[PDB]
Amino acid sequence: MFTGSIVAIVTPMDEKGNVCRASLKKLIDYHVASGTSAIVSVGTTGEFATLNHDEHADVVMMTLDLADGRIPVIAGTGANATAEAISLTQRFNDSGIVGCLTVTPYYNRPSQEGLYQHFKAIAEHTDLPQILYNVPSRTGCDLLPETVGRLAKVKNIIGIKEATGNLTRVNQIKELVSDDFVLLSGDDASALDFMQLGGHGVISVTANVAARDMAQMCKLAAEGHFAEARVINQRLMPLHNKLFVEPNPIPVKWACKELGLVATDTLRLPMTPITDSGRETVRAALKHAGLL
Amino acid sequence: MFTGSIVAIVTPMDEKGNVCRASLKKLIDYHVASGTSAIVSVGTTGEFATLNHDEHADVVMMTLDLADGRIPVIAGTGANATAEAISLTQRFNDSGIVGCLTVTPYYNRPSQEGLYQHFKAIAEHTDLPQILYNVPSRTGCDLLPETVGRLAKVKNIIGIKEATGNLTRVNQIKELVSDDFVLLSGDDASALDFMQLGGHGVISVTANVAARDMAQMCKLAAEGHFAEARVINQRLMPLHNKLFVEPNPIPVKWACKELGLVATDTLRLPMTPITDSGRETVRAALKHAGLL
Amino acid sequence: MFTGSIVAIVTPMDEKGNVCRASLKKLIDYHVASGTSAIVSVGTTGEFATLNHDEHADVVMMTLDLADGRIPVIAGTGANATAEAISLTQRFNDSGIVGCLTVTPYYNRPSQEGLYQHFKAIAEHTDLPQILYNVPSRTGCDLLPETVGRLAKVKNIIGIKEATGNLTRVNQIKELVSDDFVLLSGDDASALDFMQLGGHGVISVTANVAARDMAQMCKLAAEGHFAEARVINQRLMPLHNKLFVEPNPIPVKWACKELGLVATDTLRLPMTPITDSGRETVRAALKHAGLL
Amino acid sequence: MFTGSIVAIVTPMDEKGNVCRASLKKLIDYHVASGTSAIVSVGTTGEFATLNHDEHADVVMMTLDLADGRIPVIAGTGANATAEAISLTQRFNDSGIVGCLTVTPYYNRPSQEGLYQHFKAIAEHTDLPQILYNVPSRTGCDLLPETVGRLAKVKNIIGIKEATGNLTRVNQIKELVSDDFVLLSGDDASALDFMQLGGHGVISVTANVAARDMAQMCKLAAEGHFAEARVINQRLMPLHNKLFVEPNPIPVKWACKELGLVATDTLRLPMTPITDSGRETVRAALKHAGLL
Ligand SMILES: [K+]
Ligand SMILES: [K+]
Ligand SMILES: [K+]
Ligand SMILES: [K+]
Ligand SMILES: [K+]
Ligand SMILES: [K+]
Ligand SMILES: [K+]
Ligand SMILES: [K+]
Repeated sequence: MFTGSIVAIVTPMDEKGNVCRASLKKLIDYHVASGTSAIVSVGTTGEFATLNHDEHADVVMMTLDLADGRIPVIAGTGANATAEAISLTQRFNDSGIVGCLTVTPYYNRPSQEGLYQHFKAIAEHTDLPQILYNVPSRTGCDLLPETVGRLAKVKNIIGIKEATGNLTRVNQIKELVSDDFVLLSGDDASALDFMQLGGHGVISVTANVAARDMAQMCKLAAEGHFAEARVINQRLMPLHNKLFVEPNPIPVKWACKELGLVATDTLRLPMTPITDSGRETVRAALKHAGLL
Repeated sequence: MFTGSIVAIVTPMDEKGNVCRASLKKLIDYHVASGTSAIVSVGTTGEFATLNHDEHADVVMMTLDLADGRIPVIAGTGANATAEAISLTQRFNDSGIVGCLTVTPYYNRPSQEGLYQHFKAIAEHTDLPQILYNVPSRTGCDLLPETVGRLAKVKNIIGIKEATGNLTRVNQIKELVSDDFVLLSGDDASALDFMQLGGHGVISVTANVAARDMAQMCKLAAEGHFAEARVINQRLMPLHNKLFVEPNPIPVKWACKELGLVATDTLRLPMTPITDSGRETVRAALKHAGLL
Repeated sequence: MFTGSIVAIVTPMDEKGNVCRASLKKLIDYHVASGTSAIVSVGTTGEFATLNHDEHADVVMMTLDLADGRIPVIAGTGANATAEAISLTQRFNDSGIVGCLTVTPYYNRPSQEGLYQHFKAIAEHTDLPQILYNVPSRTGCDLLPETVGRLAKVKNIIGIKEATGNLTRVNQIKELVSDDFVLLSGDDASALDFMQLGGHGVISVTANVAARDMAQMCKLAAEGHFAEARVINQRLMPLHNKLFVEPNPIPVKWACKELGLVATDTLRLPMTPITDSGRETVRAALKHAGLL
Repeated sequence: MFTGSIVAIVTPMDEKGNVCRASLKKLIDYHVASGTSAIVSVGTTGEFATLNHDEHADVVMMTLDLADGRIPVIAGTGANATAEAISLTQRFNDSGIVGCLTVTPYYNRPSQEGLYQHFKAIAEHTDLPQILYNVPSRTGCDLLPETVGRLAKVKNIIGIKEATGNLTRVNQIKELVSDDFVLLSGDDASALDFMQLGGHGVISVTANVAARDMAQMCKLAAEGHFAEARVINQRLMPLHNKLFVEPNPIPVKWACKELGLVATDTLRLPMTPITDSGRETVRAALKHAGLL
């Protein structure tokens, strides 16, 4: 599944920074019960940056095992070296994942042609559906609509997670791709607007703690019921913003702890513990959403 | 050690994308003959993004072996996970390098507290001198002067490569740190200005192909001869700019090949070969500098 | 009328820079025949910057005389001194204009409270409907949704021309104002998207040369027929962009000349004649729109 | 004439918003006693935006009368219509001012060719020396070094007030103009850096309230005594920043009133009175500078 509310799930950790299977189970069960469409395993919110490839693969496999066929899993598989992205992708071939979420190379700032070659090469070497991921604020590059157009002609490049927050991208991309290419927001605060313009869903941070409301908002949006969806979005908007009051996923992990969904809010350096002021801000946003 | 013209050396490759020892030897000999002060091995221009940690270490070690004590070698040791940066640094402990160039975490956009903890932890696991490296256009994060001041209190944090191109940073940082903290430009086009404001040298892309001119410029700067230095700077300014006409190190590799310094201009994906228009632009800049 | 396609009309000039009544007549007749909703007289596109208040008033009065009740006229009345905006507004009281388009103060960068006091004072001293105008790229300030909310409580502040091109503003403003407050795009390239998100129309540059297609696009949008509207927008998109290839209204005045709607393309300094390359670009966009 | 510490003097007002002659006299006497090099009358800090051309001229003439030959006076003469800038400049021909400070057109965002024609036309209608003024945050346009070079060829275009805060501009401009073209900072916080790179002085906001310190800083800079100058700069740095805590000249007027230099801190809308929090911030900065 690549439409609706898709959660970019936290990778819950014990006090030593290792994956907590009991906490992950509790989250997966929460998502299955709350109508979430799919789980993105080891995306940005899942601390792809600080897991090594072996730990990253373990978390994906654990998520698949725990999901037990009840909800589709999409693995984060991006890298800034095209060889490394190919290598990682191969680890998930025949794993049970339904697709891959593959970020534009970060740090090395490739040209558009470089992005086109990168993603084309990755797609060539798997049969799994690829979802492109553009997030210039993190990577230093910006995958532009014209290049997305070129890449959407590759059979298994099936959609994009567009995280610029620049809503003009929706119809710039739509007009260059086929009707079956999936356009997904990667920016919770602008995601309803993104769907109202023609987007098909959201890969969401907020969904980690407001799964049912996100699932209903996206269904209403898909049906055209934008005023109804906006009521929900209004209750969630402080959370959409304040989950970024300190770097993601610091706030959302604390929120998950506060609700009891995970045992600890531990992250890996260079992510640090939430500040007291951030705890107060996040708490207030949770209460506005009706979650506490 | 850490003053004058420091080259961020290319990692020359064969056609297969692996290090070319004969080319590396030719470059290192060139920098020795030219008066380059030190070599940064596997920085940004050295393709740190696309070498694995083993390959990266092999290049550092080969570069030290070839330098043969004639020219000091600083290793790139950055990582966006603190654990990984500690592991990489540890590879070089007792190696012969004279210090490490450690970039702020990329992609995960840590807070200033996170940057402080990251670099403090790395410094605690080594005796080698650490040069911080701030390059927000690539990383998505900006190590601010206040935090540089905080880190400068750690015994073996001894300088910064400041690649914002924001010259106000020179005296902001200088006022918060001791007189022996080293300020180095990471932006060739502004570097002479940077030294004019108080900085101590440059970690340079341009020095790959204009080593003698860069070293002469920097010597003139250190002696307070800015007008003489500026004549050299004006001859090099088109190269300083046009070596970024396409993403670094695509142009500077091509230029090295054109000058006979390396055997091939091969890079690793997602870096792609220079375009015809790029060749013509860089060619013109080399001509303007008197190098061709 | 404050919904649909509203043209920010050129102020056509003879070779001496004085208003050409014959050309203005021809444009007004064109707009009446083409279904344009209203005319904004002496907006940005009408060279408000370079007419003095007397010439500005003359152009508004001439436009009203020529319109002859067949199409509503809205006057540009903004200023960067609140006294001057009040003064100008008074000149149009009982003129026959239906409302005023009042830009945020430019150059002096007032606070939000300063904008609130400015516009509140202007509204206080007229009975005419006021349309706020936010265009940060020109003015150096940005009238934020929270302040728009406060101002919409003033009886005769009835809407906003939102020219940031930042589409998140539509629903940020909508949720703070009553259902009868008019949200109008001031950015042609994003205007259909702006209407799709809840906007009511556009105050348009493109409409000066594509009046019928703009009028139909906005009607289709108002009816919810966005796919049909987008077909039109696709044919117009090169014009939406290339009418800004050189500073507005340089391109649109040349376009109006080329179509025969005005006798000369003259502007006032510091606007200069269109370049040959700009003529070629604009011509190509006109042909894409089917206008030549 | 055009070196050292030049004050962009406030236009002190009574409670009605009209010039206060007794206050203006007190300020001018202060600048004479302090060693200020020249006074810019009705620049940005002087509320050029909210004075009409008659009122503006009255203030310039009163300032010259009060200066009584003791201190040179430069008039603000900018306008965003070329005709209006020529008319304003003509008011001062044969007045006794020593030159004009002429800002790039604001709001209408002319091209570089337009900027060239604007300033060339203004220069042709006067014998007075012209200082260009670039302040893109306020105007929406950026007079680039190449164009400054082109204009510097006009006999009576003799310098620039560079208020970008982009210190690379100093040597970019200096390389394109003659040795006697004057480079002045328009950004107090970077001005000492600006002089360190080659600039000749500053047109300052801070000098309204720290005149003696500013003049001493600038003298030390001209003599090459940067470290001594920097101690003064460090004492003033909070004022350099916090005089923009609210929009200029709201804080600097308040500060003048607090110091007994002016009778009232009144400004014209859309500038509003300083907030309580602003008073506390500016108070603290004045204390840090040793002025209170
Ligand atoms: K990593
Ligand atoms: K395939
Ligand atoms: K496809
Ligand atoms: K230290
Ligand atoms: K004007
Ligand atoms: K009223
Ligand atoms: K109202
Ligand atoms: K000159």
